[PDB]
Amino acid sequence: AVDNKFNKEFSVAGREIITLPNLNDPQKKAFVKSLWDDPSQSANLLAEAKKLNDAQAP
Amino acid sequence: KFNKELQNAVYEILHLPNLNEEQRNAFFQSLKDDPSQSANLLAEAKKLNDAQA
Repeated sequence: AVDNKFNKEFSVAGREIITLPNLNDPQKKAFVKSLWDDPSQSANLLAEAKKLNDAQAP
Repeated sequence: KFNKELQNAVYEILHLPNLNEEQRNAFFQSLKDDPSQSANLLAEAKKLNDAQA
């Protein structure tokens, strides 16, 4: 049983999403829930959140 | 039955500024092992966060 340390990858990715200033509250919460459910996709999900954050810049 | 309490505790613990990543990892690992302690672990994380201001 390989343990990918996916929970620690969740905390690193979740911290990065919380610091994205242009996402709104439900957007951030949606990414966090997706990270928690499938932490194997932590890097893909952070990449999507950064794309969305950059697209919503003032 | 704790999907709201878990998601809330997870989201608030991520925001706590005074925690280190290892402490933050420990709470996440306990939440994944027993989500029924979401309120207790969140209260513990905030208390720990207040003591490390």
